[PDB]
Amino acid sequence: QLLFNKTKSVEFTFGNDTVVIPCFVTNMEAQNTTEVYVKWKFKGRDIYTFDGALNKSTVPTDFSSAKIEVSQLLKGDASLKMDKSDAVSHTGNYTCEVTELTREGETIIELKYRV
Amino acid sequence: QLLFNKTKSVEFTFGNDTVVIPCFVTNMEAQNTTEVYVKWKFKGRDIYTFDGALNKSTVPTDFSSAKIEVSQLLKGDASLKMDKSDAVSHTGNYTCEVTELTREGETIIELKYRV
Ligand SMILES: *[C@@H]1O[C@H](CO)[C@@H](O)[C@H](O)[C@H]1NC(C)=O
Ligand SMILES: *[C@@H]1O[C@H](CO)[C@@H](O)[C@H](O)[C@H]1NC(C)=O
Ligand SMILES: *[C@@H]1O[C@H](CO)[C@@H](O)[C@H](O)[C@H]1NC(C)=O
Ligand SMILES: *[C@@H]1O[C@H](CO)[C@@H](O)[C@H](O)[C@H]1NC(C)=O
Ligand SMILES: *[C@@H]1O[C@H](CO)[C@@H](O)[C@H](O)[C@H]1NC(C)=O
Ligand SMILES: *[C@@H]1O[C@H](CO)[C@@H](O)[C@H](O)[C@H]1NC(C)=O
Ligand SMILES: [Mg+2]
Repeated sequence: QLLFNKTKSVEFTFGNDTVVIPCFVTNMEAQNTTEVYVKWKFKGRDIYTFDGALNKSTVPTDFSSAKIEVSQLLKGDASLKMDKSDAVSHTGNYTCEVTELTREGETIIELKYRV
Repeated sequence: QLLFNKTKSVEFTFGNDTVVIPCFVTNMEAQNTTEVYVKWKFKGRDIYTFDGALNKSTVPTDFSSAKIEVSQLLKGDASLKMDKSDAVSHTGNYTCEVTELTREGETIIELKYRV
């Protein structure tokens, strides 16, 4: 149910020292990163994950420069940054997946009848 | 992770034509009731549920009058209202359970290189 400001593609040349792959959720609700999860995929593997429960990011060695700016996630910006080496060696189709996890709670009230 | 403005118990007398059992979530995030689920339990059974995704409420016949005001739910007010006849036969501990459903989405961007 999260909605995106979509972009078909972006382009870089040998002049780019670094690249940004845009990803913007337009209907974020999370007030804290604790229930946000972000996954970037490339050719069907996870090349970046942010686990908001842990406030930690995991990257594979072949995408060692991949990062998001966690300070922007609550605005719905999940944009992927990386160095040109990683960009050049991984041109093609990227998937940006964002999740806001379930939240629940309960409370107990006793209903009393007085006479 | 949902938090409540709690009340240990609420009293009613013969004068109450209807009864209100308070339930107030203090940290709601949902912007649409389609994402919210409410379950009121009494003695180990579900005596009222609202499935926000379906915009539908279910009650057992022994709580036929039981309801919430859906218009108040995004404020975190999941308070249960019933007739005195349904209340007087069912004194004791009520549990109010509120859930804000997970939300996910994905988008694809091609990173293209230009010579
Ligand atoms: C590469 O650099 C140009 C020059 O500013 C910029 O417009 C473009 O967005 C960059 N490409 C990417 C994919 O970051
Ligand atoms: C990326 O996806 C598009 C279709 O969405 C496809 O036409 C294109 O060939 C893909 N790019 C690569 C490098 O496979
Ligand atoms: C019963 O009525 C009184 C006064 O009208 C009110 O203060 C009280 O909250 C009511 N009790 C319930 C359980 O609704
Ligand atoms: C809430 O979300 C649903 C699903 O997108 C939509 O149909 C509905 O119009 C929205 N607004 C209200 C007031 O229910
Ligand atoms: C659920 O019912 C309410 C009636 O107050 C309506 O406003 C809302 O649009 C309905 N939810 C939908 C269509 O998702
Ligand atoms: C409701 O719960 C409390 C637990 O704090 C318990 O002391 C009490 O006996 C329960 N009331 C009824 C009517 O079973
Ligand atoms: Mg949520």
